[PDB]
Amino acid sequence: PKKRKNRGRKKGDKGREPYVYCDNCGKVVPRSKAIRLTVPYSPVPPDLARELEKQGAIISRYLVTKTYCINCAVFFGIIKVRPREERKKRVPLQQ
Amino acid sequence: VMLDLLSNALTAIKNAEAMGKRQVVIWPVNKLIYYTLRVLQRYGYVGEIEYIDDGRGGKYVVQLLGKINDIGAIRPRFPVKYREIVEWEQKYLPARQIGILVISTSQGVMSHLEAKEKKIGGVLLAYVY
Amino acid sequence: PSHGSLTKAGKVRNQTPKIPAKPRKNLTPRRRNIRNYKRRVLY
Amino acid sequence: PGKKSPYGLFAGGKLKKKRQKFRWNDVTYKRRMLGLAEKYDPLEGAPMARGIVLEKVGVEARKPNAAVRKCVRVQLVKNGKVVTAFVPYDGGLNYINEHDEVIIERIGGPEGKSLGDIPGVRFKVVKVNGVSLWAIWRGKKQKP
RNA sequence: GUGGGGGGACGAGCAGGGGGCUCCCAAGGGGGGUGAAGUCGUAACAAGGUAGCCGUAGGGGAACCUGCGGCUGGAUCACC
RNA sequence: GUAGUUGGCGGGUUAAAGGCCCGCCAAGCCGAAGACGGGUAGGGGCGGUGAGAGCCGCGAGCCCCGAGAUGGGCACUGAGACAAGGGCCCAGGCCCUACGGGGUGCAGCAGGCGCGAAUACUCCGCAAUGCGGGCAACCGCGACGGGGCUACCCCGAGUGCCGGGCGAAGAGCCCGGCUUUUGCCCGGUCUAAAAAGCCGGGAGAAUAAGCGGGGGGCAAGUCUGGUGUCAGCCGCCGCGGUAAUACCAGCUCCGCGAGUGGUCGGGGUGUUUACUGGGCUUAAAGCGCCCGUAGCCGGCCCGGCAAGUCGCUCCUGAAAUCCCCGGGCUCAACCCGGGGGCCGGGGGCGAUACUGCCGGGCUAGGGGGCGGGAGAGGCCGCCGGUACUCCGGGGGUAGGGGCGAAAUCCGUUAAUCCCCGGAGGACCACCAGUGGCGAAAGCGGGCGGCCAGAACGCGCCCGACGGUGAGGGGCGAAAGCCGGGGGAGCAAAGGGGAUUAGAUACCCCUGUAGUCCCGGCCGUAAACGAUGCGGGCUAGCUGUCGGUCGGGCUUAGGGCCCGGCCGGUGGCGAAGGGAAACCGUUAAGCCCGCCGCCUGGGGAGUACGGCCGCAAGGCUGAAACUUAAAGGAAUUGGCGGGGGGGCACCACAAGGGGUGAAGCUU
Ligand SMILES: [Mg+2]
Ligand SMILES: [Mg+2]
Ligand SMILES: [Mg+2]
Ligand SMILES: [Mg+2]
Ligand SMILES: [Mg+2]
Ligand SMILES: [Mg+2]
Ligand SMILES: [Mg+2]
Ligand SMILES: [Mg+2]
Ligand SMILES: [Mg+2]
Ligand SMILES: [Mg+2]
Ligand SMILES: [Mg+2]
Ligand SMILES: [Mg+2]
Ligand SMILES: [Mg+2]
Ligand SMILES: [Mg+2]
Ligand SMILES: [Mg+2]
Ligand SMILES: [Mg+2]
Ligand SMILES: [Mg+2]
Ligand SMILES: [Mg+2]
Ligand SMILES: [Mg+2]
Ligand SMILES: [Mg+2]
Ligand SMILES: [Mg+2]
Ligand SMILES: [Mg+2]
Ligand SMILES: [Mg+2]
Ligand SMILES: [Mg+2]
Ligand SMILES: [Mg+2]
Ligand SMILES: [Mg+2]
Ligand SMILES: [Mg+2]
Ligand SMILES: [Mg+2]
Ligand SMILES: [Mg+2]
Ligand SMILES: [Mg+2]
Ligand SMILES: [Mg+2]
Ligand SMILES: [Mg+2]
Ligand SMILES: [Mg+2]
Ligand SMILES: [Mg+2]
Ligand SMILES: [Mg+2]
Ligand SMILES: [Mg+2]
Ligand SMILES: [Mg+2]
Ligand SMILES: [Mg+2]
Ligand SMILES: [Zn+2]
Repeated sequence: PKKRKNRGRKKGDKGREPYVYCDNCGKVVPRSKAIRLTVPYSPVPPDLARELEKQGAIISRYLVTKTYCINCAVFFGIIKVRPREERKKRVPLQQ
Repeated sequence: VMLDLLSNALTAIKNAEAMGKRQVVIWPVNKLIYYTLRVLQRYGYVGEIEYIDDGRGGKYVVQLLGKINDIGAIRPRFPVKYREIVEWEQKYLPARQIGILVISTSQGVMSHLEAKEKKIGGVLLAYVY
Repeated sequence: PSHGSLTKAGKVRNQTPKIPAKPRKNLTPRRRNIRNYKRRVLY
Repeated sequence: PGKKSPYGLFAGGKLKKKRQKFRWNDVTYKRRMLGLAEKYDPLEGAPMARGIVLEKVGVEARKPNAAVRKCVRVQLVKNGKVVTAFVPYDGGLNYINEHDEVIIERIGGPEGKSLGDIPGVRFKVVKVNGVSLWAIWRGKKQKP
């Protein structure tokens, strides 16, 4: 049976996708079907009491987006296996 | 590409009647559409047939009465002889007393009942019930 | 496989005891339905 | 996916050609038209045939059942082909000998193929030396 | 009426090829497929324990493995 | 494909036209609307089956036409033959013979052998029906008629009836009364004569029932004996391995009955061939995509014809067969009389609604345009962006790299790391989206040039120019092939380090084709929306892209928001549809067209053949044989080296005591 009307990748009215490479992997997928979670990121986490407002310590915080496949995304808890009724509910992937 | 206007018009009535609509617009149109709708109105399957004048052939607006259980055009336009109309009668109609066929005979378009009284056959057009 | 063989061909047919049966003649078609009418429709 | 296809009033010839094209998809029609029944059947289109018994051979019933159905190997007189023929009835194989003419006939079953638990046998013996095997088995006659 | 030589159309038959159409027999092999479970692994089904499958190429006792491109019939209908 | 082949002209021959044949001239004739080749078959009336459409040929027997007389040819006579019981020659048999010769071929009626599963009397009459001959009378006829044999088709009957007892209400036995269809004998009639029939007479219940079945389908036994997964049954399902309703038997019952069974073939079965009337997302089934020839299907109005079409009538469509009605055999089967049909062909007269053709006119489908915008659409040229690898130099020592952990490996001729420069090939991060473009494949940096295709706006132009499209053509990922260039990273094959029972795998180091460019070939893919193309109709709500119009704002912008239309692209969901998942204005709904494909599984995308290719291979594509399921969707559970929650000293954590070792009891 055709699970998912989407086919698993929101491709659109085209024939082919450019595809990317999976971090921690390389099994990967096209541009759709690839998880692209973004996390805030910053070196030296909560040392801002003893750093930053101590000496000068101009600290930086770089938004980083990570790309994964279905294997890695399920492996790192970014993706669960939802029930059938819950498959159609659009929830953000905790950033 | 639009090929047969009579089948297009007859299916519009079937579609609009099944939604319980009061009227239906028909376009494009020919004399065969009009002469068929006159036979329909003569048997109480159709209300008033108003005509509109555009540059593109013209339109008919037909008031439906909920009197149609099914309708459609017989394709292809089969020739039929007078002695054969009984056989075609039981093909498209339920019961011996219910429903009519629309025949295009040399004297004009008439119901299959009026063709049987005249003792002539012709080219089959449609069925109503 | 199966423990059969061609050497046991018809083994059971010669093993049943031979009980003689009575002679019997069957009824004609008219007499049959007379019998069935008397035994089913009647008591 | 719509409007079966050649539906015109003057589409009679084309419609008949299209329907004749797909008759060959029917295995029954293709076999009858190509003369396949009378080219590979050992009986050669006949309902029965004569033959000479060569060796009493036993085939085993299929897996769920357990038995040794006792058949015989026959060579058809009219063809010379060798077929395995099932000898029915309890003790019916005992009325068979070697080098005796037997009338060979189809065993029934679906489509003229083998019967229920007997694998790969299409024929059964009906006559032995010009007398029916059921007659011998019932005692109504005796083998000559 | 004829008897010879010959020319003609029709044309058997016997000699030969030439082609197919068919059909048998043939030392040996070639890819197969059925039994009943004998051997070696465990490839498929669960994330089948290296997600699976399609085409192609190479490789290997064997199932199969690897490279490339594709698909989800995926274990995801879901980023900010 | 054809080469006397296709035609023309002049001749010959014929009873007669003709490439029928001949002399000359030309290149024509047939073909995908299927030539040619192969296979099969005598054609029709008709017959079987089905409620019908239809399917099949039992299209044997009877009637009409054809051809043949052992195979192949050629002539005599005759009105007519190139002649089944006439002729001649060759081939191939056989027969008699006095050896010099001479006959003969049963596909005539009987009959024999042979083959095969499979088959009648070497009988009677020219009386009926006809024919040849005769003025006639009449003669002849294996045509024909009659019977024989034969489970040939159809029809009507018997194998007792009435009452009673035993028996069971059954069968059967016995008793009392009745009848004689029928069997037997006789007479008349019939018949060419017999036979049978019919009429009449005699004795007499007296002379006469089988075939297949009882587990379900499917009517009939959980009665009994025997066997014990053996033997046997079984169209399918399925039984039998000790208590068999399925086997062998007894008893009993069931179906039909002078029949009843077995194997075949056809039809129904079967909407599994689908015109009526199937299906193709997932069950088998949409060609990877497109251009188009034949074909099929095609807008509106006006006038003409009357081809199709419709109505009437006529000449016909042999008889038999079929349907209805009447009559005659005792009814029946059957025979006779009459009407209809036997699906069609042609004639005449009428109608012109639709189709067809001809003519005139339109703009709604289509094409061609103009305007401002949109777009990773294509080809070509130039440039850039980081990143990477390598090379040269400077700083600085001794590690780096990699892993689950290591090792291989790189490094003390200075590495990894940092800085200054150079070279090179590939890619175009974020923005960026069920966003865009394209027929599909596919296309993602900027500028430019040459092209293409669309959408929107339009009182622009033509005037049906259209749809689909067998065959035919073109484009068509990756891998791969041919020849050249290039080669950073990656990486089939291979080399090594590990792991392992093994490890020719999974990991690591390394590594060559290949990946990239050019010219050509291949022509395949889960080439997928597993959903062919064109058109119309059928609630809506919501996101977004392009154009446009109206209203409100303006980073006064090609900008933003609200609403309408057109065109795309997602989600939910009317009606409706579906086996269900689900589709639902982007249909898998209601319709109109055309093309492709499917008809249980395996054998098998295999074999043979053909075509294509440098090759790999590709396209097209069976059958024998084997089999009773394979298969779709969904439900309950079970299970998982999937996820989540709860719980327990027959779990753990924190503890306490132990057992496991010695001797001994058990
Ligand atoms: Mg694709
Ligand atoms: Mg079977
Ligand atoms: Mg495994
Ligand atoms: Mg390998
Ligand atoms: Mg390697
Ligand atoms: Mg002449
Ligand atoms: Mg000629
Ligand atoms: Mg005869
Ligand atoms: Mg001859
Ligand atoms: Mg002769
Ligand atoms: Mg002969
Ligand atoms: Mg006579
Ligand atoms: Mg009878
Ligand atoms: Mg009693
Ligand atoms: Mg007599
Ligand atoms: Mg019996
Ligand atoms: Mg019994
Ligand atoms: Mg029953
Ligand atoms: Mg039974
Ligand atoms: Mg079907
Ligand atoms: Mg497609
Ligand atoms: Mg194909
Ligand atoms: Mg086209
Ligand atoms: Mg006419
Ligand atoms: Mg009559
Ligand atoms: Mg007739
Ligand atoms: Mg084509
Ligand atoms: Mg390539
Ligand atoms: Mg490497
Ligand atoms: Mg290299
Ligand atoms: Mg497909
Ligand atoms: Mg469906
Ligand atoms: Mg929906
Ligand atoms: Mg194929
Ligand atoms: Mg081949
Ligand atoms: Mg469950
Ligand atoms: Mg503890
Ligand atoms: Mg101890
Ligand atoms: Zn990954």
